[PDB]
Amino acid sequence: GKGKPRGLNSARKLRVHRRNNRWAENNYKKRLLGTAFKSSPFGGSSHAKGIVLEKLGIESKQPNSAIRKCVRVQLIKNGKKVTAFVPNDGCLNFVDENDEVLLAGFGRKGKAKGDIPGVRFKVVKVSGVSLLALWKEKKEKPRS
Amino acid sequence: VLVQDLLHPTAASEARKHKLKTLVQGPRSYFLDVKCPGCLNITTVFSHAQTAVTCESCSTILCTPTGGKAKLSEGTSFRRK
Amino acid sequence: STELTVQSERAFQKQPHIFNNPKVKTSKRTKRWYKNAGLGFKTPKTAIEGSYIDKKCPFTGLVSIRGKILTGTVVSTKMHRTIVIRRAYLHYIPKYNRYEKRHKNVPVHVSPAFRVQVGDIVTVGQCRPISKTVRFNVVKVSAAAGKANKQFAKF
Amino acid sequence: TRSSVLADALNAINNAEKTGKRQVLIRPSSKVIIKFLQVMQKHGYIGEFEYIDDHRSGKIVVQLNGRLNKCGVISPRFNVKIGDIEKWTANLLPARQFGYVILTTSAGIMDHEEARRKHVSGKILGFVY
Amino acid sequence: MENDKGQLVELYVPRKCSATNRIIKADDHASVQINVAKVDEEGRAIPGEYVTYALSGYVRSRGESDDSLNRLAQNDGLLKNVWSYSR
Amino acid sequence: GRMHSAGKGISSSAIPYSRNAPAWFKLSSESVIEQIVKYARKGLTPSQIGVLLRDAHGVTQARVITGNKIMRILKSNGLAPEIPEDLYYLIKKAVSVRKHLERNRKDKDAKFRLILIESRIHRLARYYRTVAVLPPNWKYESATASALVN
RNA sequence: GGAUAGUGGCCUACCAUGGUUUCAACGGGUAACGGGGAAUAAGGGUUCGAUUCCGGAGAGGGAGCCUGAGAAACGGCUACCA
RNA sequence: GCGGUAAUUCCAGCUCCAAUAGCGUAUAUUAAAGUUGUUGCAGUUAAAAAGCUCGUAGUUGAACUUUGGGCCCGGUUGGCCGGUCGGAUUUCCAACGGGGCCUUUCCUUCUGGCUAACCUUGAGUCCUUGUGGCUCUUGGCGAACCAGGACUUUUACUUUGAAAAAAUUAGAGUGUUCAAAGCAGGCGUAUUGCUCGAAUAUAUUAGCAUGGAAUAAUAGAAUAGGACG
RNA sequence: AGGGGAUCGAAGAUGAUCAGAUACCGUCGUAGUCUUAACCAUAAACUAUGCCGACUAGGGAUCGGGUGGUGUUUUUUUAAUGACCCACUCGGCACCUUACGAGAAAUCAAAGUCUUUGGGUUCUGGGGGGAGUAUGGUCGCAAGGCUGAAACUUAAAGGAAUUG
Ligand SMILES: [Mg+2]
Ligand SMILES: [Mg+2]
Ligand SMILES: [Mg+2]
Ligand SMILES: [Mg+2]
Ligand SMILES: [Mg+2]
Ligand SMILES: [Mg+2]
Ligand SMILES: [Mg+2]
Ligand SMILES: [Mg+2]
Ligand SMILES: [Mg+2]
Ligand SMILES: [Mg+2]
Ligand SMILES: [Mg+2]
Ligand SMILES: [Mg+2]
Ligand SMILES: [Mg+2]
Ligand SMILES: [Mg+2]
Ligand SMILES: [Mg+2]
Ligand SMILES: [Mg+2]
Ligand SMILES: [Mg+2]
Ligand SMILES: [Mg+2]
Ligand SMILES: [Mg+2]
Ligand SMILES: [Mg+2]
Ligand SMILES: [Mg+2]
Ligand SMILES: [Mg+2]
Ligand SMILES: [Mg+2]
Ligand SMILES: [Mg+2]
Ligand SMILES: [Mg+2]
Ligand SMILES: [Mg+2]
Ligand SMILES: [Mg+2]
Ligand SMILES: [Mg+2]
Ligand SMILES: [Mg+2]
Ligand SMILES: [Mg+2]
Ligand SMILES: [Mg+2]
Ligand SMILES: [Mg+2]
Ligand SMILES: [Mg+2]
Ligand SMILES: [Mg+2]
Ligand SMILES: [Mg+2]
Ligand SMILES: [Mg+2]
Ligand SMILES: [Mg+2]
Ligand SMILES: [Mg+2]
Ligand SMILES: [Mg+2]
Ligand SMILES: [Mg+2]
Ligand SMILES: [Mg+2]
Ligand SMILES: [Zn+2]
Repeated sequence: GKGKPRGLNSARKLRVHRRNNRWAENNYKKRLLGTAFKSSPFGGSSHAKGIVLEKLGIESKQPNSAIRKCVRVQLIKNGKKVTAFVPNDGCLNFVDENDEVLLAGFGRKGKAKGDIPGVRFKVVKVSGVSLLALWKEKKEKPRS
Repeated sequence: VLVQDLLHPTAASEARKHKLKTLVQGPRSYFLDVKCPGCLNITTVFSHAQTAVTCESCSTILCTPTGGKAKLSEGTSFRRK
Repeated sequence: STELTVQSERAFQKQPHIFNNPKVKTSKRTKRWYKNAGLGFKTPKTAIEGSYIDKKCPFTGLVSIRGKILTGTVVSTKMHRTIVIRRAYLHYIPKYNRYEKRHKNVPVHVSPAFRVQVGDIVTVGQCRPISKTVRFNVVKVSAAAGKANKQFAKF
Repeated sequence: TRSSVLADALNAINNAEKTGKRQVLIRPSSKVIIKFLQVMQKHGYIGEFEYIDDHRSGKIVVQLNGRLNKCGVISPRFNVKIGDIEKWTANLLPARQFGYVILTTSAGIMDHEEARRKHVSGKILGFVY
Repeated sequence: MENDKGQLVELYVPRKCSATNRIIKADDHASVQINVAKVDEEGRAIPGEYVTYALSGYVRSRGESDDSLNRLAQNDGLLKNVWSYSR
Repeated sequence: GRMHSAGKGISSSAIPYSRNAPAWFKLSSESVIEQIVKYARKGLTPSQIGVLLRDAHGVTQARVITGNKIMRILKSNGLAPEIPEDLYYLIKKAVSVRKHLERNRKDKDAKFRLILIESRIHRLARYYRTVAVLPPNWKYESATASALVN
């Protein structure tokens, strides 16, 4: 039968083996170690608001050749520092260090996105006015 | 092959198989009545003795054990029953 | 248990309110009391014959048997007038559609009417809280000795 | 060591028809094997069989024709509450019309459809198609 | 392969190898069908009158094609003692 | 099979289908029962008695002519040994192996085979202990086994 | 025996040495109140339930207690800590 | 994967697609995933058989112990008929089930209460040449369970049933104008009421109750310290 | 820790080669190689393939045991033997051909009798790095053994086969 005890009273052995082998499951492992709470700049949440320290010209990976505009952010709830991307041509003129940006996941389950090395977060708002809106013309950035 | 009688196997291909692979298993040894004319009486001996059978009254010999069927000793008659 | 000299305590042992007038010269010397537990459990003769004084006895004492009646095999007889039984049972895991051996030990008072030893299947009956842990009382023995008389010396 | 005497009987019969044969000697002929063999011949998946009597567990000779695709055994004789027999037949029978799952109930060893008629259940033994 | 009101549905009732009584499918281009003549009084094989046996591809591959015919033609008439039910 | 090795030999007695007489076999159940106890009185093992009655006598197998097994015949007639003979010969060999090992502490092979012999010894004893033929505390001890056999 | 509305190592005195555990005791973790239930639709499952109903626990943290049928109550009191 | 000068991916115009009072993104989780595999995985070389053997816990474990034959009772579908003013039951027939019997056959067991059923029969007979048919007391059925005494090898499984909150789910009825819902409502003499409802199912482990006696355990009579009276 | 220390020879020293040459080749030669008493417990410790049981296919070799003989040879006087020959049957180590069958293939009488998915049972694996690393436990005189993570990083790594 190759392994698995087929006996009618072998349930304990069958449960415990499953329990044991779930740990090789990458997601089951993180979910029980609470990795999102322990590791992971965001406290396990969807977004996290922080504060801009400096504006960085992260140079793209190969075979691309560019300078990807990013901001080092010190998350409010954490103090953890995180370098995050500012998408959408322009938009590095909106940020202006010491400002209050709202970070969000990049959409790769951790795992920095593209040619951008070690950037697992992107900006969604600045000064509470929705980066997208500033880009088009819909809203204007607040007083200071 | 592919069609045959597993209930009535020929007496030869049956006789040649192992004692356990016959249709119903049975021994292939036998017993025999051995006697040297020095005595009047006979002694029934097993075909594979393992014990050097000695006769009734005298400290004589009858046969020596082997790997198989006992080597019956010097001139003596026998019959399978 | 209790074995030999029932009057072995600091307080005099006696059945409650079972008075014996000394002025009236009697032959039994101690008016004794017993009840039939019920459910067809034979109140064994040793309880009527004997002169123990256990007040937690279901046949001579002031407890009653009501509710669950369970059976189980005896696994320790190291406590005085009380034992512990192992009740076994298979528990069903649906996801695998199979079972696993589980067990629970039940501490149970045992009247000196019965003489028990480890291995005996015994029938117990639930009564009021007797001790911190005992909630059952031994009421009928289903084994005898687990083939002990058939374990003698050479033939 | 030999664990399910029924399993060996059924595998020999399957390896027989697969190999194109018409008969097989099976060993060692428990009751349940006969009670299993008998259910197959009731629905014509084998012909007649003969119990040959050594003074041992026994031997059987089965004469099978060509109608049998696969007769199988269920290794743990699982319990089947009457609201689960359809769940079994569905999993391991080629269609609803034909084929039989044979189980073991208090009312005797019997294919599922008969076991539906008498309205009793128990443990599952195997299947025939 | 009938239907509700008895009408025969589902075309093509296939053949069957008389040695294994299993189905001779369409693409079984390894199978065979053997026509045996019907001789009459003093020779004279009747043309157009056959005693046919069909054998699967699986039997002829395994070599049993010969031995299986001896059994099939004997008890159907055209063999005198050649085949044996015992071994 | 071969619980303590890898060999797979199939080598047994082919017991005859005829459960009753040889029918050319003479003298009675009296005759051979008396003959069994005779050798048991010499001290022969029930196996030796069965072999000595197979060859020199006409006793094809003592269960047929007499409805009782040889070991049960000795039992009834008060010849039953203290321990079963297989457990005897196991213990007997174990002692001999150990006597060899105490003399050659360099023989790794014998130390191995001792474990194999003793493991059968303890497993056999557990069976006999479960079926009441040994008191429910019987144990094989090295320091006491050589007293048990010789 | 005392105490309780009452059973009970609940407490005390005396005596005994017991009680649980690889069929996982004991200990650790829980970003754990339990349940009816929720999400996902071949089936078997997987994941979730602070939250409309039921049960429990609490009233800044502990402890204590008055009244009373019922509270160890906090929109009652007393004490300490914050 | 595009962008280093004709960019089918960037920034726009144009045009076009998709969903549409909605549409994107982030995070989680479920499906896809037979990539956690009881159903249902893989391990020669892709990730994976402990160097080897013993071995306790655990899981697992050969075959065999009332089978086969006979009679009876009455059920539910389905047929060939319809007797009747859509549905009806007899006789004829299969078919599949349930109960109880006799075959050497515990049904725990005695002591009465009871009797429903006949070996009964006491008369005959409505009436088709009569075992088609039941009302019917005077010898003669135990088990159909009361209740009192005396006792009982143990279990697993399966059947049915009780005990069981509502909302939720599945689901019936009902035209909230539809629908999500709701548990309403529908009829008249709409001038002094008539009236259908507010179902059913699942409720699974355990516990209780009951039928079954295959499968799988357990216990018994071997120094006879056995079994009936 | 003793004894042994012929031989070959981690180390080291040399001669050469080389741009270099701490190496390959040559010389010398320490420890070692051998043994007793104790440790150590690892190997591509390999068949890179768990064990017990069943079934499924043809072929000729050989190993051990056994059975059959108006077989050959050893001649003594015919045997008995011993060796050899032929047929069989168990249990060995293997090989040959097939493939019904299986596999991604290479190939495999098991790696077959699996979506027609259940004989019993043990063990391990769940993309690649990180890493058999960190940490704790434990064994060891040491060297090290066993147990053994994560963060982060990454779109491949890998297998067999085909053409170049
Ligand atoms: Mg791992
Ligand atoms: Mg920086
Ligand atoms: Mg005590
Ligand atoms: Mg073993
Ligand atoms: Mg090997
Ligand atoms: Mg074998
Ligand atoms: Mg042997
Ligand atoms: Mg006390
Ligand atoms: Mg102590
Ligand atoms: Mg555990
Ligand atoms: Mg909490
Ligand atoms: Mg929860
Ligand atoms: Mg999943
Ligand atoms: Mg809740
Ligand atoms: Mg909370
Ligand atoms: Mg409160
Ligand atoms: Mg607050
Ligand atoms: Mg308070
Ligand atoms: Mg308030
Ligand atoms: Mg309040
Ligand atoms: Mg231009
Ligand atoms: Mg251009
Ligand atoms: Mg362009
Ligand atoms: Mg959408
Ligand atoms: Mg299943
Ligand atoms: Mg896989
Ligand atoms: Mg490799
Ligand atoms: Mg590998
Ligand atoms: Mg290995
Ligand atoms: Mg180990
Ligand atoms: Mg069995
Ligand atoms: Mg139910
Ligand atoms: Mg040297
Ligand atoms: Mg050097
Ligand atoms: Mg140099
Ligand atoms: Mg160097
Ligand atoms: Mg290793
Ligand atoms: Mg190798
Ligand atoms: Mg072969
Ligand atoms: Mg090929
Ligand atoms: Mg790339
Ligand atoms: Zn003689």
